[PDB]
Amino acid sequence: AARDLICAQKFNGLTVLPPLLTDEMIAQYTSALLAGTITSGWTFGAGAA
Amino acid sequence: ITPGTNTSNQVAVLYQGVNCTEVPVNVFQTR
Ligand SMILES: *[C@@H]1O[C@H](CO)[C@@H](O)[C@H](O)[C@H]1NC(C)=O
Repeated sequence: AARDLICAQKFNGLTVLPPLLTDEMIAQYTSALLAGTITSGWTFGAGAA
Repeated sequence: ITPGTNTSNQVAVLYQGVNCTEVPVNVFQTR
């Protein structure tokens, strides 16, 4: 009975594309950065861990 | 979605925000 107002944009042609990277992938990147920082300090930014 | 025309002339079609069970006017379902 009530339009959610996303449907009006969709019906008039105003759409939103999804992002390429999912939130799971962003969380995996932050987990990798955090684990590398905790385990190896700053040497993983230069060479190996 | 295509490679270059120097490679091949085979394309794929993505229907944006359309459930595959209502696709008509292989088949994979994405977000
Ligand atoms: C398409 O919509 C129906 C509506 O009930 C849903 O059950 C089905 O899962 C949808 N298709 C996909 C691939 O999710």
